Amino acid sequence: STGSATTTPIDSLDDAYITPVQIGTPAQTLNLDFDTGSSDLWVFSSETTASEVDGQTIYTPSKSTTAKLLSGATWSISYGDGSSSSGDVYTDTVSVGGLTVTGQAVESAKKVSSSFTEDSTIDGLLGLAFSTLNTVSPTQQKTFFDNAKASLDSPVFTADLGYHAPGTYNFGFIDTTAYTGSITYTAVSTKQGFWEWTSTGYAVGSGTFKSTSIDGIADTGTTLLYLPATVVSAYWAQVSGAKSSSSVGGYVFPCSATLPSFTFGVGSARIVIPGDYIDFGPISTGSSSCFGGIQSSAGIGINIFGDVALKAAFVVFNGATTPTLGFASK
Repeated sequence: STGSATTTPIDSLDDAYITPVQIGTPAQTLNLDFDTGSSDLWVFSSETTASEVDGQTIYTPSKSTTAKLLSGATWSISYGDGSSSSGDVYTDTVSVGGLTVTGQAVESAKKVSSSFTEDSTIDGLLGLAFSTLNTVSPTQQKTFFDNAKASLDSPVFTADLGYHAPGTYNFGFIDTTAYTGSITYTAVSTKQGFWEWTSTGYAVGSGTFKSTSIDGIADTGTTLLYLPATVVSAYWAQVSGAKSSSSVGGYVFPCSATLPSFTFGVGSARIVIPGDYIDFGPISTGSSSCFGGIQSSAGIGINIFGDVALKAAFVVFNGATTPTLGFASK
């Protein structure tokens, strides 16, 4: 089997992407944030504290003839941005782009933090990291991809995120029309539960490529590109007036600037992020200070190849017995 679903930016900045997901019988369609940096499929629901729901579409298990309470199971998750959610668990039928999994753990939110409530466009998350990170207790649950894998034509999914435009998540096949050149594959460590890999270096604009190993994770659920402070300083030093602002929380730059591109290495191959992809617009409405899309990872503990980097590529998440990542230009 295969599936194919369009993923759409939630706003004009590509802060995140939503993909429609069918849950239950009859189908209830929710727009979920596919997150290769976490491993829980959780949804706003009929159980979510009413004051914490503000415009989201909710899953109502009592209206699904295939929903079953997973008795005793609870979940609770905290994300790198400080947001969080928790609740109980049902199993139900879940379909993405025509690919159906029966018995998928659907984690129903009883509580969500304010950032979730405040984002009316995201009805929940669909985790695509390794199932060892799943938070369900006392019996850890499998991701949608893990459950689908055996049925897929090939044990892979691909992320093709658009810049200010829709893109595609495919399951079970590699669309050879969706990229240019060849796909370069690179080793993955699953030791931390992430799609963790080592970039071979970087360049700023038309500058020379610096060969240096950068360990990080491919994370569709993180907006920006978080890299070591040395690398980030080298990038922003090429932008007149750019500076790191402790009050804003990162590098800012004059909105009048033209940003240089940023290249990262995948083995001997190179992925070029155009300068425009690094512009996240005014820090506040009407400001002439703009927020940078490349930021330091120094306070995180890990480097994160988020959407800024991934949307410059066609990315293969290869879930073979030994997982690997593939990157192609597009």
